[PDB]
Amino acid sequence: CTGLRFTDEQGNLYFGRNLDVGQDYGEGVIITPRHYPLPYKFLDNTTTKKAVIGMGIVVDGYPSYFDCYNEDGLGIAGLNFPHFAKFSDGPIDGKINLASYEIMLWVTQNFTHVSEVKEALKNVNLVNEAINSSFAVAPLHWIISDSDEAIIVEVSKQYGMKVFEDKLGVLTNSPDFNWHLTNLGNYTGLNPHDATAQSWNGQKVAPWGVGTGSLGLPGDSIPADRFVKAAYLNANYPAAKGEKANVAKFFNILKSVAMIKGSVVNVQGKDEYTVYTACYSSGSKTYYCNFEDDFELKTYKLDDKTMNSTSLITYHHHHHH
Amino acid sequence: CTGLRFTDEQGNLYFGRNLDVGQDYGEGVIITPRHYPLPYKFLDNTTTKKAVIGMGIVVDGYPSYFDCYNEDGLGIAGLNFPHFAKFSDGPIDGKINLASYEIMLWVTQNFTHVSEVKEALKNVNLVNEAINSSFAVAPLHWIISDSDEAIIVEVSKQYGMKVFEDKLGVLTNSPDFNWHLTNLGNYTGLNPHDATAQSWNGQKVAPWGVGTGSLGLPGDSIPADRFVKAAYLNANYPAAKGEKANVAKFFNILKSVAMIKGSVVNVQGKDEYTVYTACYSSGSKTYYCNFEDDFELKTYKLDDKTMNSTSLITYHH
Amino acid sequence: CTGLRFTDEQGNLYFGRNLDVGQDYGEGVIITPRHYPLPYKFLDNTTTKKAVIGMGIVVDGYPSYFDCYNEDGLGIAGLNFPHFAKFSDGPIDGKINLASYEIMLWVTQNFTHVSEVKEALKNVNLVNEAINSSFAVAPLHWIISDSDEAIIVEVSKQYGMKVFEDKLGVLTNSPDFNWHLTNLGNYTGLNPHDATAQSWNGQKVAPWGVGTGSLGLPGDSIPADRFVKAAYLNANYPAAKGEKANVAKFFNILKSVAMIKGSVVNVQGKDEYTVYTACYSSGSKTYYCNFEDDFELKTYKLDDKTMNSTSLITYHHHHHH
Amino acid sequence: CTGLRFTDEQGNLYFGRNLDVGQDYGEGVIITPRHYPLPYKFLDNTTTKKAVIGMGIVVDGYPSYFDCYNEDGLGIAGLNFPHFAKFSDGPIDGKINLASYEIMLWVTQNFTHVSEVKEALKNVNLVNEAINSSFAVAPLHWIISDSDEAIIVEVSKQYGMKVFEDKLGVLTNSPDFNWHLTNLGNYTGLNPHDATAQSWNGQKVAPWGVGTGSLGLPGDSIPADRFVKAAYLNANYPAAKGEKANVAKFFNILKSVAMIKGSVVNVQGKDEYTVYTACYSSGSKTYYCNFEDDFELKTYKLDDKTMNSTSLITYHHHHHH
Repeated sequence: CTGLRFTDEQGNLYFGRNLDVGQDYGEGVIITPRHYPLPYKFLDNTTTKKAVIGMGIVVDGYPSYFDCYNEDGLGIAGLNFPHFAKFSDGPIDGKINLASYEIMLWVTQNFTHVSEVKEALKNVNLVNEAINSSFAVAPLHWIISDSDEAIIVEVSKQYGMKVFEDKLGVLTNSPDFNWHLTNLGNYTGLNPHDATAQSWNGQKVAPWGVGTGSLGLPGDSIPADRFVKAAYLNANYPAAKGEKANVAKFFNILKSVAMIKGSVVNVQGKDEYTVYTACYSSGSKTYYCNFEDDFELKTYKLDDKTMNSTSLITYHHHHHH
Repeated sequence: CTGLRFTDEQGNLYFGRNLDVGQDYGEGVIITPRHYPLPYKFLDNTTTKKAVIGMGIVVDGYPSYFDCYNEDGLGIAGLNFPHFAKFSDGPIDGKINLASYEIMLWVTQNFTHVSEVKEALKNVNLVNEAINSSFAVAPLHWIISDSDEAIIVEVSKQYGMKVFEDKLGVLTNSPDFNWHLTNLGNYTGLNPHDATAQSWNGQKVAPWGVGTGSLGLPGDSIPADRFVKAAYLNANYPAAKGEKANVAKFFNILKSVAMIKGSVVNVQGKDEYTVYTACYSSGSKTYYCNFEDDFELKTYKLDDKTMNSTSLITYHH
Repeated sequence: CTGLRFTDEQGNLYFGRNLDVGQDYGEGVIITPRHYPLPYKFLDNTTTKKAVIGMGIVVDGYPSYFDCYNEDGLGIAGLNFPHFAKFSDGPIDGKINLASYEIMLWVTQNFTHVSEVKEALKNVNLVNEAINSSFAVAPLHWIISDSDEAIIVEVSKQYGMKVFEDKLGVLTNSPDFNWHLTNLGNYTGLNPHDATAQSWNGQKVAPWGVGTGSLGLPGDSIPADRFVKAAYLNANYPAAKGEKANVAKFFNILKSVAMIKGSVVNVQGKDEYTVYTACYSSGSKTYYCNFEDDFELKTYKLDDKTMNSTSLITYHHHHHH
Repeated sequence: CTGLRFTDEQGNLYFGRNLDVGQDYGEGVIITPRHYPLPYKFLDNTTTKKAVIGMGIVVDGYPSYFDCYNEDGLGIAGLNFPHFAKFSDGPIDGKINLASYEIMLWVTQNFTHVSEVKEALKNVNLVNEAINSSFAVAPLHWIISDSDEAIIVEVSKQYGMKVFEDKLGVLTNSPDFNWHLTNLGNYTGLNPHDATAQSWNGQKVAPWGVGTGSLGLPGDSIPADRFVKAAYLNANYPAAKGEKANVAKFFNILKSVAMIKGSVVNVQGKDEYTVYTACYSSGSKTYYCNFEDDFELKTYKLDDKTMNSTSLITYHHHHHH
């Protein structure tokens, strides 16, 4: 997975992710409206206060999101974090206890600013509890963003719960976020500016085409390598103006770091690849997506009809693997 | 630039390119209909016999294509080939003489199969002659493809005119095609299969996520590096079924190797990037494209109306 | 800097380092004998109880070692750890307080086994105090080894004092040791075994020469990259038999990862390069070394004459930069 | 294999190679004296015009060199060139015909300057014939150097006989020399100067250590990769003064690009590695070498006693594999 966020000069947020998986989930766009039942495994049951859009599955009427965004412009994406994610065996008294899947709606229902999320997370404990006994707990970490800032949330055996500022605007997979941030110092030799003709011991040596300054940028799908490239692209991509250009910029970056079908075969023998790329535009309350086998940009919107539905609105399910 | 071609299991061709440039050409989709006037600098002027679609600019009523495709499913893309491309100073008696820009319509107007093109090229001489005094001659090389095979055409000071089979289905920029083919042998260590946990002197070392077998795959935009990655992705992407899935596969590969705005600044100080990605589907006669600043997939079609137009038709972006 | 240790099948230790620097030190081999004055900033002054050999400089009769090894087979090398090393502003009551430079002789004078060092370090505090006001405090971390095991010692603002088992046998420079260990998982695609001929879409693609399995092994001098390469070479270098073959194996690995003069210019404008490579062989009590401008392998030995000297034995000083 | 040549400011040549192989040869230093029998397959037999030193084997009194250097300062090294090298089926009328193994002594016996070698090579034909029927024909290419210049000689099925100027001072293995020269343009992003602290989307990103400018320099043993690295190191290594410093500079570069034992296993299951590194110093008429299992720098010299011997002079044979 790769998560990405950035804004335009007007404070409009473009935020979303590639989902990179090696099996089917039947994922689809879900709109969760206001006043919808919101049970919790450890907290009091309540109802939704905000409409939410994103991609996920529905289990017994509960929308379990891979990534989702509220009508106020605050979103969250859960990305794979294997060999690292570790949640508590049971709830911890005194904490706000959430089964790990519940963080998606807890963040998007209760807050409009990442600043509020950061403060509340100081007393949150994530529990190794699945939606029901027929599912396994997904090893995930999260990127959360509004138009002002983004944070990363990781819970591990090594470090416990950590919350990091994410000025880079990106996230991938394992290992932990500080490891990846530290890794960027090893790529400071990257330069967008092309090299020029040189003399190596008197032998003329000159570029054959543009791009020579980024020698060493990795193009494989190892999470550390996609992190470096996504951070580098986001750091150097100029500001875009308008909805079309910012959505395009977003898909340009995420499609650059997509995991391409056939290029990764896991130890189980299955293809791992980017099954979808999705972008939420806070300015237009529109969720854009395309899929590995259908490149058409589909759009889904939070509006006065969808936000006030009495039922979940579910769209066509995408199948693969 | 990156050119790409592949077919499905039913013989439908998907063929197109990224255009990676550092200036605006004011390009758009041009449909050249049948019976349109077609001048030649060194041949008898004539008219088009086949309709053609693609991306380019119109210069004094001449459609100058970056890449274009005829109604019979034969196409050609011209990609930058600096420090290498060299064409004749003037026409050479006894040869079919073409100004280099004229190869685009010469190929798409006179042939339906690459086999015919390969034979006719044996007596073609490309000439260093611009469309008019107001334009420079573009240093280009070409990929030409139908549903059966693709060829690469390069004319260089170093090697003269060369025509290669292109089983890999890809082309980028300089150096020459044989140089790139030879480079692939240095990347035989790439493997789509993930690595497994290991012991380094007793220290457990294990992957943190998937993708470990492709360690060393380059992700920068140097032409040699886009060539390796595009070739590797095309070699390992399984067959796709149907128009939607094949167009998506095509765009998945080309967007992976796109040159991203802001990540390349040339020595003249300008950003170089993938301004558009375009795919021609021979089976639907449809040219798909999106642009750096508009990701929506746009479609333009050779149909009985557009193919029989009395005008050039252009669609702007 | 790159530190390296390994043993043969008879328990003989080969341990040493490349010193990679950008300024002159006039360094040379120093034998510190038994019964030599040993002052401490925060402990009772004493005398040496064990003879030590290594490379260093002499400051008012105090031998300050870059790396050193005692007559009982226990050694330590201090390697640069910039942007990370952090020692306490002053001594801490109740701790064994050592100015950071004092760890070299504290370790080699008081112990013969790493197991003892590990236990004693539980109550050690390293202080940011130079040998005198005319010297800066070097930001260092250390590898310590006997014939049974090696440890890494790092003290940082990020993590405080950490002591790691170093099964890999290597150490370089920043960042911290756990970061480098974690980085190795990103290089699991490396394989000593050569690739074979392949078909890419029907195009024959075959190796042009041997070595194809290690595609992606980095050859620059960034510390993370030398760590990966040194760890990989040591992991795959077979056992060697006898003194000459083990010393050669050692120099083969370290010279492979040397920082080559002219290839690195630091931001202060100075060339940084491997000024020397050195190996202590515990089995022969011999320190082997060569230098960037003199490749001859020189030997210096702890014996009954040198170990019982009344004076420091200082061999020729090596000037550079 | 990697070949390297450079000079000091006084016109003294340092020229030699790493021998990287996957089988035993029992190689050793051989001095071929003046007036020694010199048979040719396709030319009249003669005697040696001058003394030569280098590394090789002796076959029925014929010294067959991996690399060799005459007393007048001209040398040649034969390096593996598989999948390319192709010599003629039998001699060709009107040419100076040499079995490919005969070029080593043909060049070093008949010439002092590369300019004269190049002119003579215009009528030379290399023949696919072994020293006797018990040996295969080695698929070699050659680097030839004096103090003024170096050339590469390649005879391939792809290109026929080609002679290239070698300002870079290096040679490795396949593919052909022009391919490698062309490859260097793809590495123009390399810069000895370290990067500086940067801001990636407002996130401070700074080097952890020196060497960041050479991001992307490959460290594996694929021939193209050793060629890039060897060329880059030679291009940037400053001038050295005197015999010791220049010999050290030479060994520093070649040991940096050595093929390390255990890190390359060929498809036949055998280790490929640098069995020796050797350097001829024209100014001292001395051949320096060390070996994978004996790092001592040994010296062998062309002098009044060795150049005038009535018999071939051989030194100890080095076995491996």
